[PDB]
Amino acid sequence: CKPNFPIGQISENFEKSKMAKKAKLEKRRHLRELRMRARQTAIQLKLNPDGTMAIDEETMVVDRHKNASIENEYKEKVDENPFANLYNYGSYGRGSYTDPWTVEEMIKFYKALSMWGTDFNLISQLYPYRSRKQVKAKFVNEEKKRPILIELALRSKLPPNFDEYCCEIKKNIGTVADFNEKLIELQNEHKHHMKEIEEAKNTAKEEDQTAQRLNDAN
Amino acid sequence: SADAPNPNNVNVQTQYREAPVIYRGPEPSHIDQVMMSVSDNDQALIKVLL
Amino acid sequence: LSIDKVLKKPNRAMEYDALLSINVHSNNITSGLNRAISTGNWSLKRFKME
Amino acid sequence: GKKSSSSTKDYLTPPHECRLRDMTYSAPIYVDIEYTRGRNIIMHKDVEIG
Amino acid sequence: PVCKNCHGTEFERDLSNANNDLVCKACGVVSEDNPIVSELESREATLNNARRKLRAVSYALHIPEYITDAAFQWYKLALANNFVQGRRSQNVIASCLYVACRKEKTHHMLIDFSSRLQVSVYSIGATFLKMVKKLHITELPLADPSLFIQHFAEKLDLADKKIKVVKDAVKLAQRMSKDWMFEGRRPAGIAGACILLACRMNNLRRTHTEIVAVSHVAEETLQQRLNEFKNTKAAKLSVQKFRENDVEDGEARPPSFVKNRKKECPRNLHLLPTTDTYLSKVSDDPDNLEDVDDEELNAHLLNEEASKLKERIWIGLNADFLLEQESKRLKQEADIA
Amino acid sequence: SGIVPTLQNIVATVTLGCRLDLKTVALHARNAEYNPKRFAAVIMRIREPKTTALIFASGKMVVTGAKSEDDSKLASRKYARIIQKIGFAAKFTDFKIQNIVGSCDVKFPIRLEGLAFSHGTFSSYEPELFPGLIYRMVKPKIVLLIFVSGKIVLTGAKQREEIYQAFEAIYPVLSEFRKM
Ligand SMILES: [Zn+2]
Repeated sequence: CKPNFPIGQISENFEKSKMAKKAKLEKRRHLRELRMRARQTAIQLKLNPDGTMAIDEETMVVDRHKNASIENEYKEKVDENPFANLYNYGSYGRGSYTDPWTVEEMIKFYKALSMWGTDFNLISQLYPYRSRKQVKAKFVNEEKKRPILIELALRSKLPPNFDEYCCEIKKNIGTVADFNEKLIELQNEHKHHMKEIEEAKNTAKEEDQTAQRLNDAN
Repeated sequence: SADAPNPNNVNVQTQYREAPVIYRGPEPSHIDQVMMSVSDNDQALIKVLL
Repeated sequence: LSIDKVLKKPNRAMEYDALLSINVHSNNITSGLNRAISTGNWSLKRFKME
Repeated sequence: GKKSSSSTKDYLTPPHECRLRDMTYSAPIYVDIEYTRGRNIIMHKDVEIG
Repeated sequence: PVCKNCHGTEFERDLSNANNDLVCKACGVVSEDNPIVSELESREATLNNARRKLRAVSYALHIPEYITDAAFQWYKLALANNFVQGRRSQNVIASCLYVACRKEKTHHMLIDFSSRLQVSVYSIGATFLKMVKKLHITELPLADPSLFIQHFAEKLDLADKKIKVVKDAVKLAQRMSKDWMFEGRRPAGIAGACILLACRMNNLRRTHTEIVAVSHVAEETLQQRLNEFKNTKAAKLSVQKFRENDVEDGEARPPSFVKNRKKECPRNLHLLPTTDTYLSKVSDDPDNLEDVDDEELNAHLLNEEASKLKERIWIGLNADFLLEQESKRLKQEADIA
Repeated sequence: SGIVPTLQNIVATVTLGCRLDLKTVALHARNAEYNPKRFAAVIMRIREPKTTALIFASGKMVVTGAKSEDDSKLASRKYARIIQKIGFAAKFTDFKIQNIVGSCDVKFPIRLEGLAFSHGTFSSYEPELFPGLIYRMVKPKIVLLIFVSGKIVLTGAKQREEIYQAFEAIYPVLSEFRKM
C-alpha cells in the first residue's frame, strides 16, 4: 500500500476536484494550439409636419453603455468552481516556456554567428516571433553543452562556404527599399509638413495682433 | 503600557505592577464556580461567579 | 469607488478581478448591525431620523 | 445560512455556548454573483458579505 | 510617600469603613484625608489614510485587532526614517504587517498578502528584505512549520474526528523534525505533505488538489516530498503497517550533498597567492597601450564595404531615432508656442 | 583539507578623458549591440580572455568577465585598442576595482537554522524566499551566502585580500555544529 494514490475510503465530494483537474488538461493544451498556428453616432434630426426641421430630445446625448452592452453579450458564460482559480508561487510573474530549438534553426543560427561576431539585434527578427532575451539565454546555453562550436564560430573569420548570398537577400527581400535614404526622404517630408505648421501658426499670430489693436482704438 | 516596541532583548525581566480584584461588601460570600475561556478574537476571558 | 480606484490604471484593466477586495467592505455590515442592537439608537440616512 | 455546495443544515456556535464568551449569536449572509472578469464573464456562488 | 513622624515608605489605603484614608502601619498618622476622585497636519493626514490601509487587510485576512495597533509603530518608525518615499503605498504596509504577524507566531503566510494584491510573491518579498536589514530587526521568530498543520484542517472540511488527523501529524512533524529534509526548503511545502500523509491512512481526502487549494503550493512539488521521505530510512517499515510509535533517529542525509555524492596549526601569513604581484604584471602606461597586443583583435574591425549593408538593416529595424528626432523638432516648436 | 576558493568574475571601471559617441563605435564594429530604447551603452563579447566590455556615453567604461586580476588588465586595454582605431583619446588613470566574487565547497551537511537561533542576533535569513542563508561579517565588512550543501559563495569583495583572511575566519563558526 504505497504512499502514491491508494483508493481507500468514503471520499465524498470529489467530483468537482476531479473534473477541474481534468479541465486544466485543455487549458494547457490550447496554448499548444495557438503556438503551432503562430509559426505558419452623430446628432440626428427629423421632419415633423407640425415643427419642420426640429431637433430630437434623446439623441442630443449618448448613453455610452448600449455599445458596451452588446459587446458583453457574445461572451462565454462560465460557472466558477473554487478549485479553478488556484494560485501558486508560479503565478502573476514573468516569463513563459520557449519552444525547444530545432535543427532547422541551427543552420540559420550558427551561420549568422559565423558571419557576424555576436549580433542579437538582427537575429531577433530572423526568428520572427522570438525575442531578444532567450536567444541570449541560448547563447550562454551553447557555451556549456557544446564548448567547441563557439570556438569554431570565433576561429572562422573569412567568407564561409558561399551559399549565404541568398540568405544575404532572404533578409533583404522583405520590403525592398533603399532604407539608407528612403528613411531620409519621408523624414524630409516630416519636417516639410512642420514647416507648413509654423507658417499656418505665425500667420495666425499676426491676425491676433491686428484685431486686438482695432478694438483698442474703437 | 504604551511605549514603542524596541526591536531587541535587553531589559525585560521585572515590569509587572499589581492591580488585583478585591472583594468588597459587608458580608462573607462564597465562590460558586470560576471558568476561563477565550472570546471571538483570541484574548482570554475570566468569569468568576460568587 | 474601490473598483475604479484600481480601474484608473492602464495595466490594471485586463487581469483585474473584483472579489479579492470584497472582504474589506464586509465588516461594515456586521459592525453596523451589532452596534445598532447593543446601543439602541439607529442612525439612518433615508429618513434621517434618530 | 446554508451554502449550495454542501447544502447541509449548518454547524453553529450554540446559544448558551455563545453567551459565556461575549460573542454574538449570528449566521452569515450568502449571495450569488456574476460579473465581468475579462475575456469572459464568470458566475461565482456563496460570497461571504456579512 | 514619607510620614512626618516615623518617615516610613509604606502606606496602606484603609477602606474598612468607607473613609479611604492613607496611613502607615508604623505609627498611624494619616497622610491625606478627603480623597479627590477622578470623576504636521500633512503628516497626520498621511497616517489617517495609512490607518485605513492596515485596517483594510486585517478585516480581510481575519487578523484580530491586537496586531493592527501593534503593526502601526513598525510603520511609524519606518515613516520617519525615509523608507516610504518612492515605493508603493500598498506594497509597504503589507510588508510592515507581516513583521507584526511573524512576531506573534501566527499561522499567516506571506503569499496571502500578495494574492489579494495580484503581484508576485517575490515582488513583495524583495521589499520585505530591504525593510528588515535596513531597520535593524535582529531578533525574529522562525517560520515554524508545526504551526501550519493546526490551521489547515478547519476550512478543509474534513471529518469530525479532526484531532486524530492532528495528533498523528505533529508526531509526524516531530518525526519530520529530527529527520533531514527541510533546511533550505519551504515551510509551507514540507508542512503541506505531512498532513497529506497523516490523512492518508485514515481518509481518502488525498487527491492532491483540495490540499493544494489549502496550501497554495504546487501539485508536483509535494509528491517530490512524498518520494523524498519514503527513501530516507525506516519509512519502508511505515509504508503500509507498523503502528505509529517508532522511536528512532537513523542516518542524516539531506539531498543537497546526496547530489554531490552523484558528482563523483592555521594557515600562515604569506602562504596564499597575493594581488600585488598581479598589479605589477603589465607596465602601467596611462597613455600608451601597445604592450598587450595580438594578431586577431587587430583585425577586430568592420568589413569595410559591409557597413551600409548592415546599417541599412540597422536603419530598417529603426524607429527610435525617428521618434527621437521629431521630439527635438517639437521641443523647439513648443518653446515659442 | 587546505582548499583554495576560486574567484569567478571581476568587475572594474576606468575613467576616460574623452567623451564617447555611440554612432562611430557601434555601426562599424563586429560585436555590435546598441539598441537605443533598451539601454544607453554598448556591449562587446569576445571569447579570449572571455571578458565583456561595458561602456558609457559620457566617457567612462567598466570591464567585467575575467578570471584572474592580471587577466582583466590585458582585457581592459585590448578594449581601448578598438578605441585606438576611432580617433579618440582613451585616457585612463585609475584601474579601480570594487567587486570580485568567489565560491567554495567544504562538503559536509550542516544545520543552518540553528545558527539563525545561535548567531541570530546579527545574521539571519528567510527560508521561503531564498533557499540559502545570507551571512554577514563586520570585521572585514563583507557579506556571504551559505547553503545546506556545504558550499559558500563570497561576494561584495572590495579588495581581493580583504576576503582571504575572512574566509579562514568564518570557517570555525560552522565547526561547532557537528549535528551531534
Ligand atoms: Zn507614619
